[PDB]
Amino acid sequence: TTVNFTVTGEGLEYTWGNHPPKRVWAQESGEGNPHGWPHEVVVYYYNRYPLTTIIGLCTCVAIIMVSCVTSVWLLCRTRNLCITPYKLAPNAQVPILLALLCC
Amino acid sequence: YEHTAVMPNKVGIPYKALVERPGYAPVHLQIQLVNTRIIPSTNLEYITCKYKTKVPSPVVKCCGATQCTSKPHPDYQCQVFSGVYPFMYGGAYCFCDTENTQMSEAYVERSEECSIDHAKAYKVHTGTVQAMVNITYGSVSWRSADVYVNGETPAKIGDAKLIIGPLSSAWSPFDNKVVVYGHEVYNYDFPEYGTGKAGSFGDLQSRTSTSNDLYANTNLKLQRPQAGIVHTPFTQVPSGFERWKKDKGAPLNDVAPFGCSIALEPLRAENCAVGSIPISIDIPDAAFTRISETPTVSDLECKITECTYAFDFGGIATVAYKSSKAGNCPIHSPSGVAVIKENDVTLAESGSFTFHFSTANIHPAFKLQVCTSAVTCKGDCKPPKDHIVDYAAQHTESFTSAISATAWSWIKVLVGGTSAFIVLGLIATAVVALVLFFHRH
Amino acid sequence: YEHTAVMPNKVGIPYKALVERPGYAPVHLQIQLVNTRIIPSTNLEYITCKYKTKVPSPVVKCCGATQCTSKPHPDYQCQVFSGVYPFMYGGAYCFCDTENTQMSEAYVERSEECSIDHAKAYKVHTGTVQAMVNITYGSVSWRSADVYVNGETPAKIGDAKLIIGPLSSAWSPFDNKVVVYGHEVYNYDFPEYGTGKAGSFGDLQSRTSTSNDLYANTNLKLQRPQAGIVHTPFTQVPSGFERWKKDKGAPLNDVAPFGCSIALEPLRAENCAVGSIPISIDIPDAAFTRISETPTVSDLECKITECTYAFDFGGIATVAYKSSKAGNCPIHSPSGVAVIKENDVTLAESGSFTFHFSTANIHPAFKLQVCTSAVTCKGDCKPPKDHIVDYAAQHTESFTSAISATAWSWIKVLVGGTSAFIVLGLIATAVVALVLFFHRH
Ligand SMILES: *[C@@H]1O[C@H](CO)[C@@H](O)[C@H](O)[C@H]1NC(C)=O
Ligand SMILES: *[C@@H]1O[C@H](CO)[C@@H](O)[C@H](O)[C@H]1NC(C)=O
Ligand SMILES: *[C@@H]1O[C@H](CO)[C@@H](O)[C@H](O)[C@H]1NC(C)=O
Repeated sequence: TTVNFTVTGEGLEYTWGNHPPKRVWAQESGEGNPHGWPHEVVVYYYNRYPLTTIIGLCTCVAIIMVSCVTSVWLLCRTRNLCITPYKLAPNAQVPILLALLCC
Repeated sequence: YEHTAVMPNKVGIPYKALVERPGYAPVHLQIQLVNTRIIPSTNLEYITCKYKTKVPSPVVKCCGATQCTSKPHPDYQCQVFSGVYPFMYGGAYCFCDTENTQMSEAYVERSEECSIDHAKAYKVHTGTVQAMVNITYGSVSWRSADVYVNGETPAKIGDAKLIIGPLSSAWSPFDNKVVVYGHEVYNYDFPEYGTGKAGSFGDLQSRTSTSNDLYANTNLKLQRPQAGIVHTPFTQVPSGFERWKKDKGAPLNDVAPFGCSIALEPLRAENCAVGSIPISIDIPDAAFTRISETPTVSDLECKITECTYAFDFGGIATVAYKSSKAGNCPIHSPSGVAVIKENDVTLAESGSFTFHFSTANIHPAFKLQVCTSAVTCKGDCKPPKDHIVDYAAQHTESFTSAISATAWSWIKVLVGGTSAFIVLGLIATAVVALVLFFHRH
Repeated sequence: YEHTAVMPNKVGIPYKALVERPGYAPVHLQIQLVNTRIIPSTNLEYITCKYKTKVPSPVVKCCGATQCTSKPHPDYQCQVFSGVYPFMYGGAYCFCDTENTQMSEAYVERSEECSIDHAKAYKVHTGTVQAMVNITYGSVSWRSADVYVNGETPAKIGDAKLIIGPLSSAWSPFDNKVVVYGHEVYNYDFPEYGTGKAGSFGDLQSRTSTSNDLYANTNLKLQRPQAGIVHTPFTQVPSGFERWKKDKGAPLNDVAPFGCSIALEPLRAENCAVGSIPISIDIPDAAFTRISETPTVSDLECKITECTYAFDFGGIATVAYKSSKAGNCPIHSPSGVAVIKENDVTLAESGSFTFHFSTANIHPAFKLQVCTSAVTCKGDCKPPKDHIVDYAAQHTESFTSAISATAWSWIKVLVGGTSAFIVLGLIATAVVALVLFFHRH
């Protein structure tokens, strides 16, 4: 039979009937390239830290979405306040700087 | 000079430090644990083994009757079987056909094998912790002594007095009650003396292997002798000790966490890598040399020529230096990023020397304390090629050990970009508020 | 028949109960503890005793010099005193006037008294609890045996199987460290082996009284011999054991709570009146007689003729009765209001009998069971005349035991009147509130 055991950096001890116990440890030799493109970087950390990488990426996406939504809302709200004083004044000058930064 | 520190509770991994005495050159200190033994206090509760059924000769009363009596024998059984008409080689033993009586007796006693093949039931309480420590300092060769890890009892190891603090963790693999059989220890909650059940572990219990008061709980029932046969038949539940041997399962020796090794003389758990161990060692005054009497190193330049964050000493570095007096110089790395293989180097007036180190970091950065001086070494380490190794890691991994420069770059960009985008929104909101204010005023 | 109950952890006070087996007349059961022993598990840490200073003959080197060498002796001291010119009975020992040296040597040993006059330092861990139980039931005389107070190990006492539950309180008078000297036990956090200070309890520490490795920590210092005298003077800190024996203080034997009595063989605390003890006794089926085979008692009338709530059996009562099949009948009071002195009485076809009881209640009201029947006894009890007695109380005092009928009457008047005042005020408020409502409508 073929038996596969998971070995971590802590080590694994196995004893085969009447043989002395043997101890082995796993090195951090996972696949990937942490110095390459995002594809290779994520692959390396996923193989080395499966759960932490998944949690990390999900947390980053949540922070990005919350930050982008908040900033887009803040800018949309700001733009309305900037242009509303002129939208209600059909003959207003509408300064060129405001026309470029707000309109 | 007393040097105090905290070393990890690891066997075979040496603790290295530089003993820095004001006004004297640093003395390299290396403390290594050879073994660590947790020796609990044990009280033998009783001894269990396979029972023997002793059956004295039956009493055959011809043309009459007899009566059984009570005796102190363990699990003693006595029954009077009337109407027996036994026959032997010489013919009918009794004259009467149905008026004869046979009395059978039987009792349980320890078997001969119980002298050797028996299980000891022990109650385990917190005991003591001892260790074998190998120490070398300065030019003194390796010396070792057996010490008590109490944090108070000092030990003299090569003119140095060592005090080892108690283990940071009170963890022990032994449960409150254990059963020792042969070389194996079982965390088995054995029944108390006098409550063992027939066909179970405690069916037979004895306070000692020589005790005269034996407890035996087997459903020993005397059967009626067969027609015309003089014998003492009986039924009894198979021994619960032999049944236990088949179902005893995995011993503590094979399931104890932290790689503990179990020994029986005395009962103890060895090399349990749990927590850390405080240490306090007094280095003799004669071991220190005045600073003015040792070499002075300057213009240290450290170049990492090759690095792999393998469990072995996969890193190689070259340090260029200039030194006066061209003497010997201790080498050390106080940062946990890398563990240095060499303890000291021989220095010339000028040149370079190489040292080996083991590091878990993909981009190691550590301070190398060249005697009385220091040099910062930085480099890039490649991943190890061997998937499985038969030796423990010589280094310590940290939370950020695996974070590469590219990983930090992306983290900084994501954190900085989102933060900058938030600030842009807040600033624009505040600026427009001022624009509206000026509209009214 | 198994009878289960809970008895207080009291020594010398018998527990009485009626074993009521359906279909059989009650069997009186009385269980009394003769002694209770808490026997902890102890590990000898080291033995301390008065030290002896051994001083070998000094080496007097005339016209020359000698050198001291280290030796494996406890607190070994060696010093060479140059410039000596000793004199003996036969004149000047050395020829040279100052080119002579005397080498003084001294070391610490266990004194001869240490075999008998020494203190044993022990580590104390939870051990076992045992008791001597005295039991009588029905017509069976008092029988006793040693039992284990663990709730598991059964004991055979006079054909009855007794299981004594564990003490409800795990309290023990011994701390984790105790010192045993002579017959006295001291709760003393003695220093760890190898840590005893000079002139203190642990100045001299030995793992056992016959060991060949002795720890000695005394300021043993060799002084220069007086001019012209061959002798080995020395100064040393006076024995910390002799000091300790002066300042031992009060032993545990004199400060243990709950009246514990400390014994040493084995170390134990006896008769500690802590908590209660669950019990279970299986009474033989032969001890029970069918209801129809025992006397029937009726028309019971109990009159208290005298009563004082003294610690002794201060109460006396007379019970009139009518019966049939004159014979013995057990007497018992199931409630804690009164403890009956007599266990059984002889009943005729008619008459009366008397019994004595102990009660703490000023107005005792308790049920008396006369085998298959029961009667209620009521009366008044006078205060006891003796201020101090040399025996423990047989009864138990309850919260309401001291409240007299007069005190209850005042409490009833207080609460009834106080409540009526508020009740009347609230009713008057409600009545006026309704009238005001009807005024508007
Ligand atoms: C073990 O892994 C090998 C491939 O590495 C596979 O062929 C085999 O079936 C596995 N066996 C078990 C028990 O997982
Ligand atoms: C101490 O270390 C040295 C070298 O590492 C070794 O030769 C010696 O046997 C060690 N001592 C013990 C007790 O193992
Ligand atoms: C048990 O109690 C009876 C009566 O109190 C007494 O005669 C007997 O000696 C007691 N048993 C022991 C062991 O003291």
